[PDB]
Amino acid sequence: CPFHEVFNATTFASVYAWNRKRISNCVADYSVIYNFAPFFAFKCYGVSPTKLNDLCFTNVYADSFVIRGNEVSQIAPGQTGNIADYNYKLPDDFTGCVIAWNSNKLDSKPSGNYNYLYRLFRKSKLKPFERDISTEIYQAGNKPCNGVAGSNCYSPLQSYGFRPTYGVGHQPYRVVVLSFEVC
Amino acid sequence: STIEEQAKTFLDKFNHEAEDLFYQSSLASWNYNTNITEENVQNMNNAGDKWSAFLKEQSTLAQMYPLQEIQNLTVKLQLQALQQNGSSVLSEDKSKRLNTILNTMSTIYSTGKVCNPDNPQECLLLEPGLNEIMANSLDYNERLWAWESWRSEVGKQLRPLYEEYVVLKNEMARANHYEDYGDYWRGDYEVNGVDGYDYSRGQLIEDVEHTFEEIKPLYEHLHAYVRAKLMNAYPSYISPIGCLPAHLLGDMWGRFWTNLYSLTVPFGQKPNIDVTDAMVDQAWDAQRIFKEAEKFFVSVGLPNMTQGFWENSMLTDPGNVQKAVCHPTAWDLGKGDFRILMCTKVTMDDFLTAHHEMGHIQYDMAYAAQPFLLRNGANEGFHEAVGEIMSLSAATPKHLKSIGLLSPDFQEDNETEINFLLKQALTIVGTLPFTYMLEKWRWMVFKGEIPKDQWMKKWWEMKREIVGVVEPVPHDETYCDPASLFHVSNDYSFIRYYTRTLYQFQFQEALCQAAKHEGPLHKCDISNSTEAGQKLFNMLRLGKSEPWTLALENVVGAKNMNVRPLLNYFEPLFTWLKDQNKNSFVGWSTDWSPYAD
Ligand SMILES: *[C@@H]1O[C@H](CO)[C@@H](O[C@@H]2O[C@H](CO)[C@@H](O)[C@H](O)[C@H]2NC(C)=O)[C@H](O)[C@H]1NC(C)=O
Ligand SMILES: *[C@@H]1O[C@H](CO)[C@@H](O[C@@H]2O[C@H](CO)[C@@H](O)[C@H](O)[C@H]2NC(C)=O)[C@H](O)[C@H]1NC(C)=O
Ligand SMILES: *[C@@H]1O[C@H](CO)[C@@H](O[C@@H]2O[C@H](CO)[C@@H](O)[C@H](O)[C@H]2NC(C)=O)[C@H](O)[C@H]1NC(C)=O
Ligand SMILES: *[C@@H]1O[C@H](CO)[C@@H](O[C@@H]2O[C@H](CO)[C@@H](O)[C@H](O)[C@H]2NC(C)=O)[C@H](O)[C@H]1NC(C)=O
Ligand SMILES: *[C@@H]1O[C@H](CO)[C@@H](O[C@@H]2O[C@H](CO)[C@@H](O)[C@H](O)[C@H]2NC(C)=O)[C@H](O)[C@H]1NC(C)=O
Ligand SMILES: *[C@@H]1O[C@H](CO)[C@@H](O[C@@H]2O[C@H](CO)[C@@H](O)[C@H](O)[C@H]2NC(C)=O)[C@H](O)[C@H]1NC(C)=O
Ligand SMILES: *[C@@H]1O[C@H](CO)[C@@H](O)[C@H](O)[C@H]1NC(C)=O
Repeated sequence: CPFHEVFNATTFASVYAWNRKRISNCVADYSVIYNFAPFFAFKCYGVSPTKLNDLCFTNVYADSFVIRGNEVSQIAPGQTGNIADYNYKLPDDFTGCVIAWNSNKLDSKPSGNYNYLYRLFRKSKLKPFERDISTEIYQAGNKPCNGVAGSNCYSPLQSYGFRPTYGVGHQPYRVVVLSFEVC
Repeated sequence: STIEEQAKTFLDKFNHEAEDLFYQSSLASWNYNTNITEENVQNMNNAGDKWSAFLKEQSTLAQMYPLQEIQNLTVKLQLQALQQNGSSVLSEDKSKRLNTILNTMSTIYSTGKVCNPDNPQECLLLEPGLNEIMANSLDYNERLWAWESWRSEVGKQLRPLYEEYVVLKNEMARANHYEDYGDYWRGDYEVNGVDGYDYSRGQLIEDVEHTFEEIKPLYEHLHAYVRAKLMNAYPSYISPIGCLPAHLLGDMWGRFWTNLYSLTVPFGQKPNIDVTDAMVDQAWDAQRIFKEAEKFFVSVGLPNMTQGFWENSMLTDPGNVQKAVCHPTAWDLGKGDFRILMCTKVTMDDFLTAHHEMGHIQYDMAYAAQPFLLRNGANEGFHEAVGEIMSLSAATPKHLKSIGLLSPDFQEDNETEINFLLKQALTIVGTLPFTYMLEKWRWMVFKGEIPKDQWMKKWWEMKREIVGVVEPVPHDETYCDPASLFHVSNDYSFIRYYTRTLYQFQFQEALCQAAKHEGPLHKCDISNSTEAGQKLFNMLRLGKSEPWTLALENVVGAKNMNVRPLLNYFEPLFTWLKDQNKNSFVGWSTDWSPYAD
């Protein structure tokens, strides 16, 4: 299985446009991630974490993105917040495994790192498993803005200010969510 | 589609754009405060002015949501704290003039000089050399010369500026519907729209004048004692039924009396506890102290440190060339970053300042979940009280005989009890009359009750009436004595130093009632008792979200400030004092004067 090609890319994508890599029908060896790193967060929800090697299904998907620190607790079935409503929502019969680990010394530079966005203004809450790449001015008032920044018409894409001198809870964490539905 | 929904949509684009633009300014200021170089000054001023301009633009933008239709309370609090025009409501010329006179006042206060009448080439500033003579000397004429020359040659320069700063500030406050500047200052203790916790600005005054009346029966006895003792260091200068001359008090103005302790110590044959040799002869470094403080704080139930505080904080003084102004502070750079700055040594006073700073840090850590505009104390007086009760409790013999500094037995007698209580009273209850009086005078000036041809007369009348000191040389209406103070010249509020001193003690008598204390109040500790930490953290995590007269109820059980805990804390010294003045005359008459001859 080609897992080391998704756990190791030089850069992940931001949350508002996550990266989805679908796995084909081959042999899967999970013994490399299970003994990979500290793994600040690793929770399986459907499958047996102690028996993973004994089951297999048709298709598995690997989504990947980079979120803030204290927001990993929102990548879970049935959560609410600025991340699991406008950017990435998990259904209520989820079956994969959520894994997330710290990446403070690789994605954060002094004087700011403004290349990891996250959309926080959407007219309607996201339906399960849908992404959006729109960059239209979210209009809050009653006056047409025709597409300029101003008053009651805000731009929806805003960037993280990742820096190394942060406390745990704002350092950039990397998340790789697996979904199951190969052996 | 409402005039309320466009409030939340706007506060979210401001609670994320400010928490990021504030970090730049704060970090750039830290970079200068611990490494004083030339380029760092401009690197800090740039980000500072950037953040200021951003706040100004957001303020002039947020005037589109009328506060009269907002229904939620938290968004109302945020919009009201962001909406206030503040200054700059005047014209341009007026604002320029005000800024110039404020800078001139600060400069004149900082760099004044007064020399000798027999050698005019050896004059001293205020800070390094004048308030040292006023604090360590013992000769009458020298103290008198200092106190008179500091007001005759630096005071006379502030009157024609104060008589204009008053009018400018009055106009700036009347252009915001406040009726004077004193109302603007009291506008911090204002609470509107809670239905059970209302607090109008006009009541604050009353409250003060209804609690200071309960302190006098103790301040009078303390005053009579200090006088009956001072009359043995400068004989034939103090009369037994008069006031104290305002230059023998201990410093330039008489704010604290703590420099008098060498003259008026009750039992001068018992050295009060000072673990400064046990700390040194046991190889205690500048880092073990903070470990002990963190252990004490984790004992009661508050969280550990953040692991970003041990790597970046500057606990030790950088020696060879890193010249850094180190007045001990605790920073809140934001985004989960908390640091401490203090050039610590291994003594006792720093062992308590460590606990004070860690108290500030625990407070700033608890409420880091609220929005940006609500990260502050419940009012302007909670912060120092929370930071002070910790150091108040971390210096009791029961504590220092369990940490290890003191002997395990250390026989204790009531004499050291009296010693410590008096050394505390000469600083806690010795500064309440002065603070109350100065604030009353400033209010009565700003409101307009004292015409500008009666300033010095009313000031000295009130000093003789309340504090109990008398001027040693007649002061006419050309001088200006109140302006010779730091908090009066640089335009700082002063009422907080009178509320903190109350709040603090209340908190103690609350938490010690949870830890189930037994003895008197001043022998109490809140360590090893988790209920105390829980009761305190129930209030720590609020910030300015709720009105302050509610967060005070969660820990005490009342609604307003009180004064029973202070007298309950000082009861032993009181009972001892009332049996020391059988022959003297408790009280003072306002007729005697050191020049009435
Ligand atoms: C992810 O990439 C890093 C480097 O890009 C890999 O680190 C290598 O690990 C092997 C085995 O320990 C070493 O021999 C190499 O020297 C390492 N490379 C470098 C540049 O230090 C890492 O193994 C990759 N992860 C996976 C799962 O393949
Ligand atoms: C304190 O500030 C000075 C002035 O900026 C620093 O001195 C230079 O700092 C730059 C910025 O990193 C370095 O590139 C230079 O090499 C420094 N010069 C010298 C002679 O050291 C100084 O580094 C700062 N203090 C610390 C501890 O970094
Ligand atoms: C408007 O007011 C309501 C309550 O008056 C706030 O609701 C609280 O919201 C926080 C965080 O969203 C929750 O933790 C609380 O449990 C809520 N309270 C209740 C009683 O449910 C609401 O947050 C306010 N609006 C905004 C924008 O903060
Ligand atoms: C804050 O200051 C402004 C002036 O800078 C006050 O006056 C309003 O300013 C806006 C902006 O130009 C005008 O559109 C309004 O017509 C002005 N008058 C009003 C709103 O009555 C504003 O009133 C001040 N607000 C507060 C709360 O002090
Ligand atoms: C707080 O509680 C702790 C634990 O109960 C106390 O620490 C112990 O105190 C006893 C008292 O003699 C010592 O024998 C133990 O050696 C201590 N434990 C350790 C690990 O040293 C502590 O003394 C209590 N502090 C106060 C002020 O009551
Ligand atoms: C300290 O405590 C002792 C008793 O422990 C006090 O001594 C008594 O004081 C009264 C005062 O009139 C005498 O009548 C008793 O005879 C004293 N006892 C003895 C054994 O002489 C002492 O007064 C206390 N001192 C202070 C300052 O509190
Ligand atoms: C605090 O830190 C100390 C030292 O690492 C540790 O022993 C203790 O368990 C920690 N407590 C908490 C609540 O984190």
